Amino acid sequence: RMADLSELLKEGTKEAHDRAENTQFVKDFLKGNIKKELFKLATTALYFTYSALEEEMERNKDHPAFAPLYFPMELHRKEALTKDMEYFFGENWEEQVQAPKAAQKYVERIHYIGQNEPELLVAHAYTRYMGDLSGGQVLKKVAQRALKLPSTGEGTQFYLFENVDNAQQFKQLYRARMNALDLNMKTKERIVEEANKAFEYNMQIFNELDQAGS
Amino acid sequence: MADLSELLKEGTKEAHDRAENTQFVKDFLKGNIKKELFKLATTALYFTYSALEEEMERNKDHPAFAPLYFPMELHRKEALTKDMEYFFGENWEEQVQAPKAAQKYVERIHYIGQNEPELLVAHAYTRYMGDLSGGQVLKKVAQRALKLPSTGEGTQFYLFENVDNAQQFKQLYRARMNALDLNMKTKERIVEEANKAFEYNMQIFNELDQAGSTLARET
Ligand code: HEM
Ligand code: HEM
Repeated sequence: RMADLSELLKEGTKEAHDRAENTQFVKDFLKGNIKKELFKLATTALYFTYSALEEEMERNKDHPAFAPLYFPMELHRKEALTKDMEYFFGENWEEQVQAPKAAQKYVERIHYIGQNEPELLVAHAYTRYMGDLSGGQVLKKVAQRALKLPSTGEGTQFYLFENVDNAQQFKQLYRARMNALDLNMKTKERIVEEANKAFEYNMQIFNELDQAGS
Repeated sequence: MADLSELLKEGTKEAHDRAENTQFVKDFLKGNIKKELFKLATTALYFTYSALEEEMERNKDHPAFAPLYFPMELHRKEALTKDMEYFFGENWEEQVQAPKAAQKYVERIHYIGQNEPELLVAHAYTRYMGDLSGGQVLKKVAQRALKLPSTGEGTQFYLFENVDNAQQFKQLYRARMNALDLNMKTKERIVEEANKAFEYNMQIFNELDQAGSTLARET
């Protein structure tokens, strides 16, 4: 069974995941070292890639190689980030935004795959959403304590999946479906290789956010 | 359209242009640097090269990198492992940690070698093709400035005791990179990262500059 797309991807992106857990921006975040301005930008970055990613998934919502993975009800974060961008920046937020150069590359790549290698879109949904379902609960608590944020969710409506009531088993439904997709082994390897690229896109954002400290 | 060996130089223009001009560098070519800082730098080198060297070892048989594998002539690990002996002592391995501006550049080198090997050449050309140019001087320069053995003791990093003529070897290297067959934006990409690689060094330089000041601001 270690031949399932979800199995391949896990073993296939292990090294990249380790780099992510240990990247200085992530460790300094978890310790509560990141202040508000670097949090407002972290969110800003998050917004783009997820808005872009969701518009792109919104595009192939009925594609044979992505159809099931489509889950606007349970996953999409744009409605959440938006409310979060409203809390920190305010309704005016829109007329202020500016993405980390890396976030830009990230998005452009989310668009390329958007019409060129569509059978690899799952690599971007996987990397981002699945991670979100694994430790979002913890990140929410760290963010609230360091920035003195309300427990009622203000500013963090992003780290919470209102429509998902059980992350653990939820991701299983996702793995069961990722594997169900009609895919040849040749492409899967391209998917795994694409998930790894995706982590690096996040690695680059994490890298740019750190320097932002100075 | 053209040889990759020139697209890099022409392409990274601003990189090696915004490189000969970095406080840490100007403060180096001459002789004003504080031993304990030179030790920070050497540490950065150890972790950067250990990573870059493993990735090339991994991609040695990769058609997109094989022609640029020169372990016995270009590698610096063994050497650096020694230039860290003289400075940090013996059991320094368990004490010294990879500085942050270096850990970034590092984590990246493991990505490339593992996921985008056709770009490993960019990092190789960024450091090695660089080390070979004007290395001997650096040793001596740091020796007299830090009261170190002229011979090179403690800094065998700047000396490749396995390469005869430097200009001849590098000219050799350029011909090897050009023989590589790839796409077009592939060269553009390779160059993009050589610049990306430079910045990585930049972050590492002043990261030391400010670190050396935090060593001066105290007195
Ligand atoms: C300190 C930081 C992080 C920690 C401690 C962490 C921890 C974990 C843990 C324990 C799991 C395993 C859950 C399971 O398999 O059921 C997981 C899964 C996941 N994480 Fe992370 N993670 C971190 C950062 C990230 C980042 C930065 C990304 C990518 C941007 C990421 C992407 C994922 C993905 C895709 C999964 C699902 C793997 C799978 O089940 O196939 N994680 N993470
Ligand atoms: C310490 C200050 C520096 C000085 C004075 C300096 C000087 C030079 C000189 C004169 C050359 C010879 C040109 C040739 O190869 O024909 C050269 C080449 C080179 N240097 Fe620098 N350099 C410096 C810093 C750097 C830095 C920070 C890097 C970046 C890692 C670097 C990377 C290179 C590379 C890649 C080459 C090969 C160029 C070629 O293709 O010919 N150098 N450098």
